[PDB]
Amino acid sequence: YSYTEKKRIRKDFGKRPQVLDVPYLLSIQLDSFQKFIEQDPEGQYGLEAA
Amino acid sequence: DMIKGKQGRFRQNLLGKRVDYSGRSVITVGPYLRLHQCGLPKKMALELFKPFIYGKLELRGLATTIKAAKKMVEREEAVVWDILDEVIREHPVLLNRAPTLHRLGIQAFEPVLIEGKAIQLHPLVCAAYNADFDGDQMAVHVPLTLEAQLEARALMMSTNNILSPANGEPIIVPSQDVVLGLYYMTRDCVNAKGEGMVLTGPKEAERLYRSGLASLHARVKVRITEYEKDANGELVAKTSLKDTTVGRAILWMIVPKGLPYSIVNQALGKKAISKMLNTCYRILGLKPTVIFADQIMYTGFAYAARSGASVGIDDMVIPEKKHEIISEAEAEVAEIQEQFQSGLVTAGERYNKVIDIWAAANDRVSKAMMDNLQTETVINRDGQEEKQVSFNSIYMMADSGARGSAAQIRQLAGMRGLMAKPDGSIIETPITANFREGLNVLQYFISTHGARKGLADTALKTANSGYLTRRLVDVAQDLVVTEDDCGTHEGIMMTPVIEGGDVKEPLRDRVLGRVTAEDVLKPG
Amino acid sequence: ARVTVQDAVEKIGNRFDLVLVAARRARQMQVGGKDPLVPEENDKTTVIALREIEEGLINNQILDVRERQEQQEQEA
Amino acid sequence: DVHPTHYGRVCPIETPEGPNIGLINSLSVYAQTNEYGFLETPYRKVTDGVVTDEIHYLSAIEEGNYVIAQANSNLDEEGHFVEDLVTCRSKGESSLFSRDQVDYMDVSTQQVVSVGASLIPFLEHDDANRALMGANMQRQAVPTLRADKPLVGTGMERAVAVDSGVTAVAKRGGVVQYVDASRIVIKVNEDEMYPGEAGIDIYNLTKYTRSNQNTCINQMPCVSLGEPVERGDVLADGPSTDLGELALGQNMRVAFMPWNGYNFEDSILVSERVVQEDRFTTIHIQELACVSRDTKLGPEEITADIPNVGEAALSKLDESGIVYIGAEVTGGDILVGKVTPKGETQLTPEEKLLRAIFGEKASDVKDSSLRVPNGVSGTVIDVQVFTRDGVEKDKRA
Amino acid sequence: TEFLKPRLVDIEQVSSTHAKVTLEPLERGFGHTLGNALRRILLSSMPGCAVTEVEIDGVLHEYSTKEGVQEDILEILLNLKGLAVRVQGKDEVILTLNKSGIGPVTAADITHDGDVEIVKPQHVICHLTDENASISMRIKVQRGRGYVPASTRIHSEEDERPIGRLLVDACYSPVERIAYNVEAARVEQRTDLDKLVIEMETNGTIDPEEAIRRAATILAEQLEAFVD
Amino acid sequence: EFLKPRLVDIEQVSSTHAKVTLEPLERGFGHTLGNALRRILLSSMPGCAVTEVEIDGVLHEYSTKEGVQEDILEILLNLKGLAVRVQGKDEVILTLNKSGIGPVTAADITHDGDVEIVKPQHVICHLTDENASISMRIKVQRGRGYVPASTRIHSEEDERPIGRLLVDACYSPVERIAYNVEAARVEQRTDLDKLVIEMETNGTIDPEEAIRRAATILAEQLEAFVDLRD
Amino acid sequence: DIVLNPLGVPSRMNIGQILETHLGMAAKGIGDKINAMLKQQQEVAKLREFIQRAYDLGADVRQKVDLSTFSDEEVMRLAENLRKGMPIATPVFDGAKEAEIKELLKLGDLPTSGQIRLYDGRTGEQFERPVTVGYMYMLKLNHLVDDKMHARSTGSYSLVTQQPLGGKAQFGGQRFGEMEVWALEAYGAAYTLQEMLTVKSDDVNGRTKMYKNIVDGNHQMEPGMPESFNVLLKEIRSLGINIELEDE
RNA sequence: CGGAGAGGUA
Repeated sequence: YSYTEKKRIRKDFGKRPQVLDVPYLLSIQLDSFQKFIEQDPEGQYGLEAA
Repeated sequence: DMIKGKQGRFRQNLLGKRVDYSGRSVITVGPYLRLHQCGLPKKMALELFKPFIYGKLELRGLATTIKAAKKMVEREEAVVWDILDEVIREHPVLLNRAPTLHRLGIQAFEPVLIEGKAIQLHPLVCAAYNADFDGDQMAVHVPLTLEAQLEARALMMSTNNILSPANGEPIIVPSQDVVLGLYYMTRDCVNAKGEGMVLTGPKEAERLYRSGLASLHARVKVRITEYEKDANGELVAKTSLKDTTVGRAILWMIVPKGLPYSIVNQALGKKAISKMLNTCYRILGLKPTVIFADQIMYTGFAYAARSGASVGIDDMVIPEKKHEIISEAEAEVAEIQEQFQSGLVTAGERYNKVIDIWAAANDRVSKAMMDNLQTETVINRDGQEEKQVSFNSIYMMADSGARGSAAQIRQLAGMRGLMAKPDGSIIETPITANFREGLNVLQYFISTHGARKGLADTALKTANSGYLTRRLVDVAQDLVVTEDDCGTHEGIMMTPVIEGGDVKEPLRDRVLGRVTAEDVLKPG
Repeated sequence: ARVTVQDAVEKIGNRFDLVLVAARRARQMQVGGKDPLVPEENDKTTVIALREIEEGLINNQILDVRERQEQQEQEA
Repeated sequence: DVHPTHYGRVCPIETPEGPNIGLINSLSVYAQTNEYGFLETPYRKVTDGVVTDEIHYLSAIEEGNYVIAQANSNLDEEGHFVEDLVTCRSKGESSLFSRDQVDYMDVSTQQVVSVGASLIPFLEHDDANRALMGANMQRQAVPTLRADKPLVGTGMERAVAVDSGVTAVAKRGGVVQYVDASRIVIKVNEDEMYPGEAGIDIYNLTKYTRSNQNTCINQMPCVSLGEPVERGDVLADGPSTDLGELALGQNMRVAFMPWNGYNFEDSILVSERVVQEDRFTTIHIQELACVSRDTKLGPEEITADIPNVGEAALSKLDESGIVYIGAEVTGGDILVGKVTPKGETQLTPEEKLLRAIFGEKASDVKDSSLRVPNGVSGTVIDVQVFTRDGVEKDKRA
Repeated sequence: TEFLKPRLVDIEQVSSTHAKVTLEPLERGFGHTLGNALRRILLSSMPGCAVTEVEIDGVLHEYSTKEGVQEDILEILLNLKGLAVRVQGKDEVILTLNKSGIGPVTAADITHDGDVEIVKPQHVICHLTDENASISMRIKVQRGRGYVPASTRIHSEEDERPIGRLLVDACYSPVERIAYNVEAARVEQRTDLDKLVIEMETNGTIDPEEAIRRAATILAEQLEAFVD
Repeated sequence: EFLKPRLVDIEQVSSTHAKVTLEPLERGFGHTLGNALRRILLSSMPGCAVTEVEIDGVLHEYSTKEGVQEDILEILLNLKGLAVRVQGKDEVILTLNKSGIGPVTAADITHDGDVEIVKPQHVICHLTDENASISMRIKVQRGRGYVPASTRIHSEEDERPIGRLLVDACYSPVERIAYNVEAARVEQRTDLDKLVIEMETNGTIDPEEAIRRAATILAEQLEAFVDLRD
Repeated sequence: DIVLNPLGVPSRMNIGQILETHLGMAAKGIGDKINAMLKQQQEVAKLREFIQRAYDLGADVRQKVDLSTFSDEEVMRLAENLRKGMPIATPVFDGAKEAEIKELLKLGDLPTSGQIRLYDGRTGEQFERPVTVGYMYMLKLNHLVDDKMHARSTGSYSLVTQQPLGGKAQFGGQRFGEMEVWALEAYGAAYTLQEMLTVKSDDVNGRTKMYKNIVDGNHQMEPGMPESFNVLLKEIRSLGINIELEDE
């Protein structure tokens, strides 16, 4: 539960509980650039491979 | 590389050949405008007609130099407003849609000053512009010399372009809103306020409706004097009693003097109003037709407002047997699938049988829906209810031909059903549901393929059609009629085209409007 | 004023020389040289010329005969 | 054209109406890039009949091998479908499959649309064309003067607001020590402290900044003094966001009826009370850049001294040469007083005649000041000064 | 606070029947308020004089044809709707119409009194043919308000008049057609002001401008004592 | 013939809700009077509203101030809803001066003898700084209708002072009106109906005075039709 | 507040907005009903069961229940935030059915059919049937008419040609392309093309002469020789390909 | 106001 949620509850008419919560919706950009810029112990996508 | 151009040599006419004394704005509807009028923003009128304002101010002694005129127009005082009224009173302007597919895509109107920030377009003319008030944006061009104004008024004024230049028949026609108002007026009931009483003409008909002492819907016996064009061009007044409705008589007194009453003595669909305008045009002329169109637009709009025709969730009825029909279709397709797994039918044959079953089920659903809507409203007269045109909103909404169709509403209350998948083939399982109930995830995804294909097709065909009309204008730009007669006895044969096994176009239309090449005879 | 050109079209069937003669009439009422034959409503020369042509007061015959005659009286 | 495998990875109802439809997609809500670069969508694994909560990010190729049941056909008891025959998709085509013949099911019912498309309520009641258009216009909504929750939302409003960067999210939980329209100071809890002391956590608020489209974005402090907050909650509401929920537009009273034909095709009639409430009113922040450059005739200067101009324009200009912050300005006035060293002073005899009559002056430096565009107005809210090293600072800098 | 009052009211008349009155300028929204208020005043409840009851000396049925008449009784009932009668004295007065001979029995054949005035020179009321070639009519013309249907009266009437005393609908108000339209009007910079145009067609029993001004007097009487 | 409707008991549902009744009104006149009065009330009533706000701390609408949970934007937005009536002066300049933490409300404004605040518990802002001071010079004046603060700026070519913030002034004391015509039974004749007007107003105008002013405007408008000049 | 065209629904196939209206009308009703409860300053528990019932409405719905929130302060904060309607979450393919919307309407003491008979405030009379009224969520798009309007009469011109273009202090005239030229050609629009291509667009001598003529108090034209064709002529000559004029 | 690229609009 969230304190900001307590200040205004939005009524949901959904009938199936969300089995998988919505992931971070900008995960594509952050994941791509972290694969790019982080250190590598082996040849893989990033500056190390180049 | 800039000798060559796309499309065409650039700076001659495209791209782009821009022009002064022109503007552009979003368009709003003005339903108070006469057919020859448009609503133009006051600021746009000010900074479009600036040389006219300068000339008039210097002529009237209100300014002594061009600099004084500049100061006067930038101050935007009340003095320059009268000057602008003077210069706009008779001076017309052309409204223009950016994708121009025909000459009616540009038309001249009389600019009517409006406060606001957008241009007002006549509701009847948007069909000619192929412009829908959904964010579409129009341009204005101002004729300057006398020749331009005269020529725009004679040819490009919307009153002079009431007939399509492609196939005949009029292009300005009540589309949806005035159509709904008129259809609401001319409906009849079996029992309502002010039924079975006798009235003299539409005067106390208007009196009785508008005071609330008599309902719009009433089988009322009214003494009306209708004028007919007979003899050699004379008006004959036939005064007689006919059974009609109060709203129909109220519409009749709107109808210009000189038309038969049978045109308004019926429930009016879009075709009915088109036929009334056609009759007025070939019977009276131009000005009576313009006045009739303006007045019918006003009355239809006003009584659409007074009707309170509203789309809701209980004004759109799902058939009671729709679930039964769906269940029967499921049973039949289950039997077909069982036979297919039994090896009794082939995959293609099974596919065709499933498509046929689902098409039949969809047709049955549509028929049940339309039967439910046609006579949903039944009213007792003395203890017995009688069938009548339903007071249900969507039934008028479609039957009037306002906006929608049998197939268009067939997917709101019925089911949109079968459609195409990628490669264009029809999906085995149709859209079993509609917009009035929950669309399954797969069902909406499948409908998305059709929507995407339609939108991409519209874009591609827009590009291709622009290029094709470009080519066609290129090839035929030099073709102009230059002689009245050539005395050629050769010509072409016209027959009513019978392709396949049935006639698809009658002989009358193709022969209509032509000039005979030889004196035809009788068959025998 | 007048907004419909149907009467002028009936008078001048070609309705292209109609534009020419209407422009001529309107220009030399706008530019000095004559005065309109139909009374004014603070209207522009355009609709005044239209209302004249509808009444059959000005056409190519009237225009060019007036031009001829005014040439003879102006020349001598 | 959309593809049968285009499902659940990129939104089929989110794509521009222009001549690039079907090429520019938007990623589905739950889709993510694989390790090699393919798009994979989560699916709940179905062991025998039970649809477990565990998820597998099936790739496009892996998806085709298995049969995928729909999020519809709700689950009773632990994980069994209510319907013995459930709607599934084996290669992209809808079909009926046994509950014991499925291999995967949709994790949720929103993972077939984008974030923009998932926000539309009652999406199962609109045409795909029309809903696609509406999702396209949602992205074009301009942030209203005061954000206000939609009465009828989807529930993705909170996720969109939080996951976007416009939301001031509490990095570390604690008790709000100091609330201000510009700053939020949180007294961090003792169990979230780094070793030693780090004290407060400060959140400076983005206030009235041109985002990218000449539109105002500002973050609205939604908390008060002493309110206990935890990590991950909304300390301040971003633009088009109220109480941590997306606030794209505003709820309005509506009647569906053709009022006198002033609303004729899709035209809309607005009450005067809409303007009374000052709602559907927007703040638009235009950025105008004046660059003082070094020319071969001399370096340009930013100053209030502008050759041959009226003092009325300079009245709002400081001695530094930049208009005050807060002055109301209209088109044609001077914002930044740039001057450029004139190469030479040559006067045409016509220019001499004009300056003799009008009393014009002669200067060895030409006006090049940034004037307000003719057609815009407003208030100066932010002045940014960029001066590289080796250039002397002035009063405004 | 300052207020706006109309300048140079305009009027255009067609005979004494069809009047178009234009008022300008009107404050925003005021034009249609005045138009609709005076419209309802003229329509639903407007003082006037009209025929109330008629006599039947032949067949008391209302669906047969009168002897010596070529048309049904219904159409002479409809004809007597539009007759222009103006009463200057006692409210309820008797009019006798006695005419023999084939042809149009018109408004001229009615008796002329000092209590009843006919400002309607000629109008066909009945047509006589050679069956009896005579008509005898006695009618009550009364002062009344608005429009009162005979079907409305019979429902609310428990006592029945003697046989032959046919009840006829009453067009009491002097105005039979009224319509209002409001359009944009421009004064100074403002162009949200409204032109107000009223069109009205009366039975000729009063000048239409007089009808408007006396309806306005009625409403001003209704609103007057509110003002201190 | 005619019987004039007479004002009867004016009850107060609340300080903002009032029902005014006209009992002896003839049939056919109820809806006419109700519509006319409703239109006049939503159109032509005089009222007091804020135009210029002069906050010492900030310089323009878009600049925040220290120690407040509300931007100056919401300061102006809330001051728009300030329910205030003035009696003697057509234009007044209220002064708000408050320091210390707490919700700064309408009652905190220094009230003069000519100015009455009918809504004291109306929250203006929240001063969350223990030693900050909020100082507002609020110009409240009489007017009618709704004047966006974009017309007086053209009358002087931009406000000469910078600290004054212009607010679109809505001089509308009444925000909701309804009228119901009901079949009244009274010894007076036999055919009269009662008109009841329910009114939600900001409480800055007396309902009796509002009805009287509306009737006065209606009569002054009908004056032209009563006597045609031409 | 807003009047929408009912005619856009039976064609453009978006009746969800209609549902958005009805579910709106209920929600704001729930907002209004508690709002009155706020005005009477009623005891806290009353608001408590009202909100609990409002959230509990629906079948097989996951929202959980109170009291898990604080008894007084959090309940008051929730009520104050709920006075302007009550937010409703509607999953796109798992949203509220018709029955749920009707129930929420009923709890709001409003027409369960979703239509209340309005009175046309323009003239003050009800219509023959009730109309659909409710609260719908409207978005103000970044297609403002202020940013879209423009026009001009005289101003900037290119330094390569006399076509009007330049900046946004006075943007050039609108691009009357070859498509609209054909549109005029289909009419007997012959002079209009000549003014709109030669004197109003290119011929600088024509532009000046016509501006002087209109200022002088007449509408007359000079034929002119557009500079666009002169540019084309010069650059054809630039490649060693001759262009000349057959002088009349 | 010299020309490319992107988005959105119709």
